[PDB]
Formats: sequence, structure tokens, C-alpha cells
Amino acid sequence: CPLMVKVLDAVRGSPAINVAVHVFRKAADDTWEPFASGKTSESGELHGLTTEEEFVEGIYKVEIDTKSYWKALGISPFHEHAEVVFTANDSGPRRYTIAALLSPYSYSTTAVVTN
Amino acid sequence: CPLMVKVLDAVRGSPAINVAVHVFRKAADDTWEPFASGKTSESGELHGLTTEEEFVEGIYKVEIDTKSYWKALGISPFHEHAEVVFTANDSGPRRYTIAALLSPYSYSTTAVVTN
Amino acid sequence: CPLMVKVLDAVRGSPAINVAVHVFRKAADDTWEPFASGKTSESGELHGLTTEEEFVEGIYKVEIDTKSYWKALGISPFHEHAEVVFTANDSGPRRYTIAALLSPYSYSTTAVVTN
Amino acid sequence: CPLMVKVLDAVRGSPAINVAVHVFRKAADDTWEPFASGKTSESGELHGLTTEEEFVEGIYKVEIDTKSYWKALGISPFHEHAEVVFTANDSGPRRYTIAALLSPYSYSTTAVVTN
Repeated sequence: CPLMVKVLDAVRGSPAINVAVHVFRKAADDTWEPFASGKTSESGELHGLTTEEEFVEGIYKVEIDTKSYWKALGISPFHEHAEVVFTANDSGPRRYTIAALLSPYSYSTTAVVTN
Repeated sequence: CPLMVKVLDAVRGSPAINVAVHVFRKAADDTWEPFASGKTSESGELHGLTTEEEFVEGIYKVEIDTKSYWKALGISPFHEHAEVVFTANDSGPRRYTIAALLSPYSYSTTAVVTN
Repeated sequence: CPLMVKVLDAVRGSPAINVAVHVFRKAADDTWEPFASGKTSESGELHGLTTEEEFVEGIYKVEIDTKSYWKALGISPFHEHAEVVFTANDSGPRRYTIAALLSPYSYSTTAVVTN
Repeated sequence: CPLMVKVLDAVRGSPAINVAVHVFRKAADDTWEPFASGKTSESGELHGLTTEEEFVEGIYKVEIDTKSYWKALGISPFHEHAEVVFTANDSGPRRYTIAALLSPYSYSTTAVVTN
């Protein structure tokens, strides 16, 4: 499991369920190419985005579609989406978990990098 | 300013106004003695809690009454309050800003300490 | 599993391992009585604090011993501990997860309440 | 002040000084056009990015160059930058403060919007 995304809802105190997540990898010409995507589960998690073979070193962007999430709950949001941009490095630990905690006008994101 | 408290509302993207704050200082007998209190202004800031003279070395607890804030807005939140516990002035006088960012089921708190 | 605690380290991007956690329940005379305690595991989680039978409605305090955590890593911290105070209510969902994200001068805490 | 950016360092408990910030605005062709840039002062604040006249309705991206900040301090962080993407001024002019709180493997961002 090279890359996992976990999302929490700070207003309801719950996993953020059915949130669209898009992962991109930066191409040689500096454009962002679609890499993987999915929707978070009932546990707020998104598994199976990629494989060890495909997840090579490079610069990745994870876009979490927070605006649509809040709108589906009838709550007025600030951001278009939450964005997490990072370099994958083979030097460090092998599993990346991108965690996000969502409020209508604020979010935090943390990388948990483990073996 | 020896001690300032600032509170923001992450649902509205606004200062958190009229938030009650109580400060305690640990006494010689290990009990929490009342030290100062007040409420946040329209800027979400609380000034004038204490003075350079009165704000001696000690262990302090800043209780931010988040439940009363949310309930006055007609919201049922998770926490009773946010509690911020820290040693102050152990290396001489510092200026402390205790900030808090509030959501119904989550909060963050940060200290900014200047010499 | 009525109550679980999960702690993350924002500096290292890792679970916060071997963090002491103390849970208290408020007594009739307003004092805090020890209720349960433990240390977080290699995954940053603390399971088995209590049982459904013992975890009755009431006001609880969870103290996460952040100062000792940072000192064991050789990093200079601000807070004595992180404190999470809440009322357990049988009305809502049945499992409480108290999550905390730690930095030397800041922390956030979120309640994830699920069935 | 139409747009202000404020950055804090959660390791030091201090303003984050000399942080580069780039603002982009989505153009008619869907590309991110450069809009304004600057760097945070000793207060961790960045003023004077734009004007009431120039800060028209649009989708804006505030890129906060967190990796360069940490590397200038001799630290290897996780993220490339923190990106804050939002529609502005769609209901008339507002004053936006975009705040960010930085840790090597985590950040939080909050918008405070006033009329």
C-alpha cells in the first residue's frame, strides 16, 4: 500500500464519506497528468490508488474535492479543494498516508510516512 | 502584551466573538488558582488579562469556553472547553499569544512566544 | 471499543509512539478521578482503555503527555500536555476516537464519533 | 486590505519569516495566470499583494513556499508548498486573510473573510 488518503470532517466529528480525490503526477513539461483517483469509503479512507510498481519517485499532487463534499451536506464552504503537493522519495519509509481534516473555512493535512 | 488570547471560528471563517476565557495558575499546593478571565472582542482577541508584574513564572491553564460559544450559536459541540496548559516565564518574561481555531468537533491551538 | 486515542507527530510525519495518556472522569465533587490510562503503540494508537459497561455518561478528561514525548525526541516543547474534555452522551454514536496531531508549539484534537 | 497572508511556524512558536508567496488567478482559458507575489515580514505577515481595483472576482490560488522555508532553516520537509484555492469576490468585495500554520510534515490553513 504505497499511498492512502484519509479524510475527517471536523464539523460532524465523522469520517468524510464519498469525497472525490484526484492524484496527479508532474510531467516533464511541468503539467499535471492524471495518475489515480477515487472516492473515500464509509471509513473516510481511500485505498488502492496505486501499486509499488507504478508509484515511482516524482512530484505528486493530491486534490481533495472539499467544495462538493460540503455542498452535499448543505454547508457553505470556502475552498475549491484541498491540495497536497509533495515529492515521493525512495530514501525514506515506504508507505505514504495523506491525512486531511476538514472544516468549511479551514483544513489541515498531514503526511504519515511509515514502514 | 504579556498574555493575549485569539480565537477563530473555522465554520464561518470569522473571529470567534464573545468567547469566555478563564486563566488559572498552579498554586504551591498543586491546585488551579484563578488568575484572570475575560471574553474575546469583535476581533476575536482578548487583551488586558494580566500585567508584567502579575504574570510571574508558573504553570498556567487557559480554559477557552468553546461549548458555551457553540451553544450560544445554537450548535451542540463535542468538547466542554479547550484547555491550554504551559509553563510561562521560566527563562524570564516572554509575550505569549495563545490562539485557538474552533470547529464543533475539533480544535487547534498554537502558541506564539516572543521575547 | 467505546474509547480509542490516536496520536500523530507533525514534525516527523509518523505515529506518536509511547505517548502516555491518562483518562479521568469528573466526580460529584468536581474533582477528576483516574479512570484509565496507557501508552500509545507503534501505530500511535491506544486501545483497550475501557469497556462499554464502565464507560457511562459523564464528563471525561483525556490528558496526552506531550511534553515528555517531545523531550524523549530531544525537541523543545511548549505545552505541559494536551487536554481533551468532553461529555459522553449515549444519544449519539457509540464509539469515540480522540485524535491528536502534535507539533512542539501547537496541537489539534478531533473527536470522531461513529457506530 | 483585500488580501493578506499570515504564516506561523509550529516548531518554534513564532511567525514564519521570509516565506515566499505566489498568487495566481484562473484565466479564461483555465490556466493559472500570475497575479501577485511577495514574502512574509518579521511578523509573518504579507501585506500589499493587491488592490481593491485589481482583485476582481475569480478563482485564486495562493501558493505558500513551505519547502524553501524549511530548507533555508536546514530542514527537509514533506510538502513542496501549501496551496490555497478559493473563489473570491463573487458576492462583492471582501477582505481575505489566508493564514497557514507550518510543521515539517503537516500544515493547516484558515481563511478569515470580512465584509
